[PDB]
Amino acid sequence: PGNSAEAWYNLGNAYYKQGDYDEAIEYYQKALELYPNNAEAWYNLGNAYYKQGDYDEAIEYYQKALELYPNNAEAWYNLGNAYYKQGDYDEAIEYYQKALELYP
Amino acid sequence: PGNSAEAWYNLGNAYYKQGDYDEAIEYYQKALELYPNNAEAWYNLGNAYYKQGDYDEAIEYYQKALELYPNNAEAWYNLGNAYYKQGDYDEAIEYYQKALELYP
Repeated sequence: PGNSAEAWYNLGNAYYKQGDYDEAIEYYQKALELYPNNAEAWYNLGNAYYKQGDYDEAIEYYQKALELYPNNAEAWYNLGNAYYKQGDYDEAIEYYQKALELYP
Repeated sequence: PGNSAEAWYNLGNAYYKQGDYDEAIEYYQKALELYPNNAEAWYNLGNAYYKQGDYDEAIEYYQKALELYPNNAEAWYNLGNAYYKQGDYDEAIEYYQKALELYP
């Protein structure tokens, strides 16, 4: 359409910035259909789900992001945050500590 | 003797690096006697106590460090660690989150 994975990813980001999380998700998913290994699309998808209060979904996507890009301190942080928002303090701490050991 | 707060602080650091925590503490304390507001001496004193397993002492010193130098992300982190090592997960998380919001 629609042949650059980056373009759909950029559009996801612009909707996300505007607070239109539903739209952002559909674009990120299109980026990932073209390019399933796009760690940055998995990550921002996680963020979009997090912002909606769907912490289970965010966790699953963050996990995929981190499998492909394990030096993303910010994603470790947000993974920690997602567990924190579920009341899983043990896991929040584990991932906060991982985020903090990647700095700088 | 012994008139540069920095010199005593540097010596504290060299002992600390060598694993001689007892000695490191005595030097940091001398730095602080000259210069009670030395945030970096309070901080590394905390570290020295932490390394000995005296987490209460480390916390108290980290607190002083952070009152004087609140943008020290690393000190927030180690404060979190000190509470973590005491099993106070609520406080560990609070300070981990503060450390992580100071990055970068």
